[PDB]
Amino acid sequence: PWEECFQAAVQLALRAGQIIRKALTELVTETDHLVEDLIISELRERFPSHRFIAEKCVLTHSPTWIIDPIDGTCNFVHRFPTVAVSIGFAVRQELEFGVIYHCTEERLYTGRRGRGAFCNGQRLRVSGETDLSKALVLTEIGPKRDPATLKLFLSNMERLLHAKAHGVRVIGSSTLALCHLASGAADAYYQFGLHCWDLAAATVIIREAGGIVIDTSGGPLDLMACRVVAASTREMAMLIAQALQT
Amino acid sequence: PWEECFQAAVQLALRAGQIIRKALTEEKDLVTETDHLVEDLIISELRERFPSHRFIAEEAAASGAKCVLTHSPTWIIDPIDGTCNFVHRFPTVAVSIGFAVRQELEFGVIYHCTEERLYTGRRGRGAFCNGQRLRVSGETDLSKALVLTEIGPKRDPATLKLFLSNMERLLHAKAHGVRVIGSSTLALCHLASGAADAYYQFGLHCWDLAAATVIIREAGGIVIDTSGGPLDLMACRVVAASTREMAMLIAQAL
Repeated sequence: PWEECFQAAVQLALRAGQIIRKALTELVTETDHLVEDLIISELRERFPSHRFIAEKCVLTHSPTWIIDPIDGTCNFVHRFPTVAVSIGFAVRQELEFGVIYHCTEERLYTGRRGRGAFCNGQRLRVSGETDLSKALVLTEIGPKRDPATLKLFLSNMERLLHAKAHGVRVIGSSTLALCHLASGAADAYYQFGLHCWDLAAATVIIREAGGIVIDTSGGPLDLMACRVVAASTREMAMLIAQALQT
Repeated sequence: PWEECFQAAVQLALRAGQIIRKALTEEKDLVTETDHLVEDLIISELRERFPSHRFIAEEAAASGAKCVLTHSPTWIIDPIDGTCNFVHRFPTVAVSIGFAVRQELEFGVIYHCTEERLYTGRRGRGAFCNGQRLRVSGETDLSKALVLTEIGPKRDPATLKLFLSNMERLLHAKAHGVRVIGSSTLALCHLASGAADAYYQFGLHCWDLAAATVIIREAGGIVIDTSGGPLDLMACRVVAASTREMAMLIAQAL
């Protein structure tokens, strides 16, 4: 539930980052197995009693690892400079810490329960924006392409865009987009259809940076809902959830 | 019409890059003033070294006359592209300097301030990013294409309605992924290197387009009007892709 685990995640995220950073000098799903294996093996061997969630999202009370070997897979393929590795750790059914490493830009985001968030030694702090017409909002599209999810994506985009959002961004990485929020580079984030291993780690760092993470409904976060609404402030969060729908 | 100017462009792009890089490391506009500083910096030197060259920038050409490019050697400049990103410290902002002669886009220089990426293109001489020959993906299958776009500066019920539509259209076209980064010059430079397959936008100023156009061209890509037609610096819109087919499929997508 602490230190040796965190230290292990930081060194795993960095090693994983290197094999990824290299893979980016060309259907290569082999780099995905390469990372998830070098991680689950190490983590398992060093902590045999721990559980693992990675690519159902059921969180128990025992120490477990939520893991996203490679977030930003479509970016990875087209060599769009935005891919990350995510490692989150939970215990007693609550998020203890998260580690997200931006492979190309070499940025190590890390957060820990009650110890704050940090990107490469610097302390992260959310924007504090409350006004929606002054907000930069980020959002992605699930891996799905069915007319339904697409219908929802454009509608929320439309609704949110109606409420006078200052701007929207789609970068192909929910974990990396969440990190921008933690640091204040963005004011809010929203998505339907994102697996828990993408928001687990990120939530811990956003909470420690002063922001909030809740369900798209407005209620608390539900790691089984495959959804989320994170923002700089509660006023911001609730205003986003309001504008959303379905 | 050549070298001595390209050299000046690179120098300035870098100088401006520094200034906005240093600025980004502070925060409570600061943006409005920096934009002024940078432009003053770039324009006043260029006007001083080449007092007979023409200038097409945001401040200049504020007359309503869009992108009236004569045959004289003229500079198409965008001090800071991504001013909203700059305001929120979102790391995707650039400086773009383009050069036209004989009514033709000669060279372009786009600098990614934070990531220190210097993209350049010179007619008939290729495109580079930090000394690295660039080349477009040559993807022809819209089905497996990364498509980038931006919302114009405007936010009137009209531009928005168009925006959702076009996005819906491209999505119905079964386009792989879509990206929106807050910077058309930078998005375009991505298409120049292959990191993306296509781009499109309605309501974008031509100064954001000049330098990037030279760059995509010297990279094997194609830049055209959204209506399938040849590029038109006055129609404040464009479609760019890795292949002519991709481009055709994009504009076809109405």
